[PDB]
Amino acid sequence: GEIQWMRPSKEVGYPIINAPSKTKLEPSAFHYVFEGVKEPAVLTKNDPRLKTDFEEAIFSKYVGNKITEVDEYMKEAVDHYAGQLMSLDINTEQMCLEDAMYGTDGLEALDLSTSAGYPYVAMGKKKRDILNKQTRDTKEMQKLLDTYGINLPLVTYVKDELRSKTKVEQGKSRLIEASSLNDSVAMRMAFGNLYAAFHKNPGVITGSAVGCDPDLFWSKIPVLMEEKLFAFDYTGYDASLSPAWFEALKMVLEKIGFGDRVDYIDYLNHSHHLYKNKTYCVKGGMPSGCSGTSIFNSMINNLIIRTLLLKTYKGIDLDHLKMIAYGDDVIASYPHEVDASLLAQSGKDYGLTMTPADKSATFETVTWENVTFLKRFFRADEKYPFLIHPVMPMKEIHESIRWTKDPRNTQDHVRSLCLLAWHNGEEEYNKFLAKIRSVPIGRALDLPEYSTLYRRWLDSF
RNA sequence: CCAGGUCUCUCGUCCGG
RNA sequence: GCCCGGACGAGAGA
Ligand SMILES: [Zn+2]
Repeated sequence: GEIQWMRPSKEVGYPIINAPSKTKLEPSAFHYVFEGVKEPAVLTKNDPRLKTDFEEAIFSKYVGNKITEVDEYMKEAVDHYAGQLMSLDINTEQMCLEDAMYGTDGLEALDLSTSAGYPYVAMGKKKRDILNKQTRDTKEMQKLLDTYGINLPLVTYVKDELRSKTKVEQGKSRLIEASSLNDSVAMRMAFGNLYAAFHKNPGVITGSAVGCDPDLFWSKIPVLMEEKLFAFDYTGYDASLSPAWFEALKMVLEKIGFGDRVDYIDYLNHSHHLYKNKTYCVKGGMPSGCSGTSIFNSMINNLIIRTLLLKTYKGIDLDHLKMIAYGDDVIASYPHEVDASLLAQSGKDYGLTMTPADKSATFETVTWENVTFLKRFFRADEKYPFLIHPVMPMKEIHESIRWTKDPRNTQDHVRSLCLLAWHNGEEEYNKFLAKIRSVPIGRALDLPEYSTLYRRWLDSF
């Protein structure tokens, strides 16, 4: 992606939208019980912690575009992935306005608790004003579509979230692009049946994990994988996606029968944004805050990996690639070992910056022991070897527990961390509780015991 | 007094069949 | 007891 121009939106007709400047994150009752290095991200330029210019930092992600042409390997990747999706029999029809707004089998309603975006946000208009889940009233929405159309500008906000130390000093705050309610609805009418088919079929056919529940899905994954794992990280995945990758995406869409809506992807490519007193325009790339980005990113990952294997290994048989992506995250396999250092090499030629998995300094063999997906490791149950624990390391959980956005949520927050934590084993878990229970508020909390959780997990199969 | 996207999963609360 | 569903809130993950 690349910025094409900035300029006081006042000089191009667009309103000024100002985001809050204060973090909602505050130290927990557990802030000193557990160790941690993360702190709330920089939300403004006038932030003390900064050791470099903010706006330079937060926009520096738009690294340019290597390719624009879909070459022979990408094309073969497209044909192969599309053929896979074809086996699912994806309903290619538009989704009616009512289901695109209110949800259907495999697709959740629009989120009524979030912003309606432009221009409703300058009009003080809210999703709740327009939508009614009880009546599923489409009349008002239809009128707003008629009135304001689609392809509206996105509103840029900095994400209020925890960030490591260097990322706070370095101003590496992440940006949110608030999609318009009109565009979310139009995207869902166009692609809802695609979204639903993905959500209903996490696994190696979709090559997507959207819709999976790790506690159960972790047991299916090793069985789905071929003998030899491989994996790697991308640096700035979304930003490094060149136009060629979207064309390839539109090609997959045409092939599976959505050919008549591929213009939507184009719109996703040339986007206008409002940040405070300014307005910019980006050509290339796909705003994280648009409908479907999670699916599209995962689909592109599938293309990317097929492409690199074709380029790197002559005569590789894609039918024996088994991979599952969640956006840019991925666990992949092949009956014979594939070298991620060699894949990362070929990736350069497509504008992809690939590095060893899990921030390793070097590319090393990926094994069931070091492999991670969705931040969780894979560990067979001691008692029942076929049942696999998604193991999230405690470090992450300790970071989370040290902060709250509203202490009235402490119980739910800590309970939820517990459901993540216990997979580390009874000993690590019981220590977690002891530490929680080492302060009075922790002793007022109702927390599940290991054996209750373990039994619940066994029973869930 | 509010403000801050798209999704998935899960848990909790409340309410139902 | 066990299923199935809804509304709202939260957490994590991408
Ligand atoms: Zn433009």
